[PDB]
Amino acid sequence: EGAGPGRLHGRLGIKPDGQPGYTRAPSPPTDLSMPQALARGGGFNLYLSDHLELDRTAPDARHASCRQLHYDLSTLPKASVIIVFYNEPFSTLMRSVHSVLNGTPPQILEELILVDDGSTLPYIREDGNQQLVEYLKLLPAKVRLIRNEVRKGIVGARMKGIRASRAPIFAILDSHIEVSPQWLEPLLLRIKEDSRRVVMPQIDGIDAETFKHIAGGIGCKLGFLWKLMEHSYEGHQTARLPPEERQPSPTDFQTSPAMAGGLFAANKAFFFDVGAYDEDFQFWGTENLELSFRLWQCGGVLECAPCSRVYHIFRKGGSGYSSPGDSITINKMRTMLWMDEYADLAWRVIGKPRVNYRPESLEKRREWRKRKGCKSFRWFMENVFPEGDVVTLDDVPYLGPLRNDKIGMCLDNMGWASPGHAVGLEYCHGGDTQTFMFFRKVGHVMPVNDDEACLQPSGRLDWCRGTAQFWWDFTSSGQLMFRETKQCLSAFGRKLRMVECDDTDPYQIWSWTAYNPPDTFTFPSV
Ligand SMILES: O=c1ccn([C@@H]2O[C@H](COP(=O)(O)OP(=O)(O)O)[C@@H](O)[C@H]2O)c(=O)[nH]1
Ligand SMILES: [Mn+2]
Ligand SMILES: [Mn+2]
Repeated sequence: EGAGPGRLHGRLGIKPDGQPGYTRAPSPPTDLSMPQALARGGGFNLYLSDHLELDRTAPDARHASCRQLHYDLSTLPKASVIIVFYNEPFSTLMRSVHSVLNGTPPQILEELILVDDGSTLPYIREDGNQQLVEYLKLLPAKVRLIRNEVRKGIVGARMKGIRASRAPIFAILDSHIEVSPQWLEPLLLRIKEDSRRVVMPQIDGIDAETFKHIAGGIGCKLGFLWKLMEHSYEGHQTARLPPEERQPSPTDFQTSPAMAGGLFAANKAFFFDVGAYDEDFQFWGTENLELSFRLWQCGGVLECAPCSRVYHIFRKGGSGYSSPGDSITINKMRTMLWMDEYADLAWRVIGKPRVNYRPESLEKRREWRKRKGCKSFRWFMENVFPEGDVVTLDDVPYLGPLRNDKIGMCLDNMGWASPGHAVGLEYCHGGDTQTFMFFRKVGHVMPVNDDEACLQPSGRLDWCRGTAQFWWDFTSSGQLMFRETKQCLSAFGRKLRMVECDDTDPYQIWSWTAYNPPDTFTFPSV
């Protein structure tokens, strides 16, 4: 096999006749149209990917201080790397397998499980052309293939691989990645010291159009938006950390309230004891936040390892597969179980949806939660994510329409909660399009359906930032006063203009519904 640096599992993909079992493509056509190629490639430039080598060398994205560390590969526990895919192309999938095997010591790699989540591509189908399974015969025995007869989704595919894993630790990677050196050693050492740790590698990027390796700029810490999606700590949220954590060492392991992707390593025994995944989550979306919340509340710890780095092809100009439109909403309702009274806020932000969130199985998760002794979401916000803009629902004093009695009209986002457009004044009708909320920790006036969009003195919505350019004070007289200018907002003449503050001018007096949610969120009925 001839192993060594850069080929830790030997020379991969060689036939009996010493020639490669993968015929690689010529250089992409010179007249290629990137927008049309990105579409056909499910988000990546497939002409270029098929032309690149499966044994790609990648730059070492780690800080130089990560190379000064030593790992005794005989004391570390073995791990099972799990890659699940639905119609991932051959070149990107096999490049991932090659990267793992080339860059992972065999002492610490028990196996590499490939989970076909009901792929329909000919090169993967069991009734197909057999290209994949035939090429696997040219790879180490560690590489196994297991299939789901029907496509189950992220959670269904992940659980299949985890259940099939024989090692005490498993590591979940995507089917379109490349690793930096010594990516697994940091994870194993950290999980070895404490089995309750779920350790995430930090993600670098591979451009979808050019396939250049790109340094990841994402920090370690991740919060969440009330739209129920993870979000990196903003500058003003980092500023709220203890001084010793605002700028930690490149080598320090850092906790994170939330997980972004599904790239993490965990002790298999602990993973099942902490609830694994909720196997009634549908297809794609939000399982990372449900796991993040449950993990912390249930005794676990979520950490990121800046010295463990993996490259990831972020899609662009296309998508790799389909997903029902309601699967994302169901996954969000089920995640609200772990948010306790805060679910009322999240429920109003995503439009008060009424869907079949499998209530019968959700009550059983409610019982598992009480039987396990998991902690409240209040504890979560106060201890794991106290840097957020909303630690208690007291931090959202107002939620409802912003009405002006003089002209008899309320604020209206006019159809787009997405920022960049002007706000208007219209006859009040009570729909969510006229509902705004106030985050007092930052003075933000936002539409309830998008906590990333903030009112500005210009009368428009723009991307929220934790700065004085978006700070408002709602006075005891009902005025909307921009703090930087000390001017107040007026609805005079049906247009929105800033004017000298005067509590005697009725055109600048607003009413805003106080927000007094219940101590208990009761789910909507199906
Ligand atoms: O029904 C599905 C959807 C996705 N995946 C795989 O799960 C991983 C994560 O999906 P995706 O790449 O969409 O995640 P993201 O782009 O958000 O990181 C990928 O290897 C997908 O091919 C899968 O096995 N089954
Ligand atoms: Mn991915
Ligand atoms: Mn932000």
